[PDB]
Amino acid sequence: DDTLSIRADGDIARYEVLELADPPRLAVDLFGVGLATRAPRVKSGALRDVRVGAHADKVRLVLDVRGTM
Repeated sequence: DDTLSIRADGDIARYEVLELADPPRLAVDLFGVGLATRAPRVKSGALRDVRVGAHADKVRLVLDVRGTM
């Protein structure tokens, strides 16, 4: 209730975090990562929900929110 913690364990990482609105979202981009089946352990950290993808970079994690953070 005080705060939800999202933990990503790996060798890296360079990251960037930013916000989006309509709907309110928090987005993290991780570099030096290729998307993998372990991405599902990500379900632990939603966020109304969490979606993850990649575009020949660079993985993007998107957290829809239930309240301003």
